[PDB]
Amino acid sequence: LPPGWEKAMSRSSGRVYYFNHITNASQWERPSEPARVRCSHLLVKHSQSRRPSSWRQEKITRTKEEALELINGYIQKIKSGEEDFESLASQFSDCSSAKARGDLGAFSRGQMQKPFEDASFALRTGEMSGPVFTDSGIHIILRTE
Ligand SMILES: O=C(O)c1[nH]c(-c2ccccc2)nc1C(=O)N1CCOCC1
Repeated sequence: LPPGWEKAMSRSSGRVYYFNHITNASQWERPSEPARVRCSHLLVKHSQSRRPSSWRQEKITRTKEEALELINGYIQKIKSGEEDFESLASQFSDCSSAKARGDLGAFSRGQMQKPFEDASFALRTGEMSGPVFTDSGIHIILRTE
């Protein structure tokens, strides 16, 4: 296994999978570092969010737990193909980058919140993370470059 990835067995099914404790990604197939990466993300804020407010909603009042149900929905609908990242990010992200289909351009290490950044650098190009928590809210990162 490449570093960060823990083999695990599936609770409900008994299909052995893989889990990245950095990205929070889960995937079935076996898995297998640059100055800059490019990612978009879909942020869902909550009441304990550093800034509990977005373009979507003046005061955010959902709880972290509700934030997480929202994200898990998004993550499922994307994974199944029944929406795409950019579409959902456009309608539903609480970051001002929603209008750019979540996209944030390239950045290197040192620029972001460190969980977003560690999750951002652990993804291969094209991979979406699982829920990633920072002081802003919970994120779905897709590294594009
Ligand atoms: O309102 C926003 O538009 C927002 N967007 C993001 C964000 C977070 C990570 C990467 C790109 C953007 N954080 C925020 C946010 O809450 N901030 C900025 C910092 O975290 C504390 C307050």
